[PDB]
Amino acid sequence: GERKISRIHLVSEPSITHFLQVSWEKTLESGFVITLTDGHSAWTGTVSESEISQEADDMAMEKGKYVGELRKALLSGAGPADVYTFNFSKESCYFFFEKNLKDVSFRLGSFNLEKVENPAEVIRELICYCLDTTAENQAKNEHLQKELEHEEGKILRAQLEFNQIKAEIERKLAEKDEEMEQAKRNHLRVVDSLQTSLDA
Amino acid sequence: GERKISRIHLVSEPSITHFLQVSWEKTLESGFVITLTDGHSAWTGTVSESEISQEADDMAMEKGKYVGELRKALLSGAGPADVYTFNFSKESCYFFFEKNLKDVSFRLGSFNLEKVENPAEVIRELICYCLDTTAENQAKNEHLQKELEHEEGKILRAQLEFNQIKAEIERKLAEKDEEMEQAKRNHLRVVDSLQTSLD
Repeated sequence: GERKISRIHLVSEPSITHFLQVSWEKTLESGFVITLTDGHSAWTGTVSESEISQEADDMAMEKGKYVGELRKALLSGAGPADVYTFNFSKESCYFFFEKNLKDVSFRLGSFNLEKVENPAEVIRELICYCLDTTAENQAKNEHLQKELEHEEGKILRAQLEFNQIKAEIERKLAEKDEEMEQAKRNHLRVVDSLQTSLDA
Repeated sequence: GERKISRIHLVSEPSITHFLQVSWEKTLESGFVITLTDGHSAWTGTVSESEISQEADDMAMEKGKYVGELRKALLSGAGPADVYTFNFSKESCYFFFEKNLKDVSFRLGSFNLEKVENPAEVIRELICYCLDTTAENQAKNEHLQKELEHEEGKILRAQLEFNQIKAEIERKLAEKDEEMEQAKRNHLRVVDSLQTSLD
């Protein structure tokens, strides 16, 4: 499975940072879990393939493009001119969000979150995922850095060796010219003998 | 400012993962802030250099080695067989940790932590820092993959260009051979012309 954790600011509580965790399998379009935490409580709702189709329809937007909009608002892919506002009432537990443009905002989704009974568990799992991902990446990055240095060396030595082989082969060019010069000189000797005989 | 967030399990609650957040500047030896959280409550204390020195002194341990054990236990660098356990009372807020060996334990250090009155703010700050760290490491992974790709390309390029340069020099070498040959034929004509011009 996959996830994305984002920092958002809620309209009703812009004072502070809420964390949004969206997890799914293979594609967002086949449904996803969305979790919201303020570091003390957490709210979780699932969103089904049907509910995504339904919101795409209730909006007169093509399903593909709409899923794109969800990727940009809830995950990544958001260009820098993309601005979203996020709303969540801790009373009704309705979560909705909008895309701000050059004219007005238009809503993109309305999901129902349910307050979870053990927030601390959810928060702990989130943090463990961050630390695990960080440790794996650090390990892979140190290894890649070993691969870079080794390649840097392989390059220097291969170049050295290539230039020695080239310097060796290009000498046989000089040797060929010296041979041809000696053969020419010898030919002139031969002809000279025959012509000295012929001029008498 | 430097930070380190580790996962630990308290002997008091083995089922639950707790987070030790240690923050300091330059070295632990100059003191540090330590924070413990279970994702709901948070407890914080500060340790001064004096307290660190006093700890090493009371243990009859050489200062630098004591600081090394603090690094192993609270941060990173713990060898494959180094075992540290952590004990914390939520009622008393007394926190200590021991080094465990085959056949003997010994206490390494104790702090009196104090329950913070807004844990959710501390936990949010901590999560923000982990999200930053993760995104930075992921970005560095992408960059490093691209840079390796590029260097491998350089190696391949040099090899294939060398191959082609070598084949070229060896076409020059055979060029000079066709030249040698037709010179031979000319030489034969000139000599046979003179030789019949004799007879």
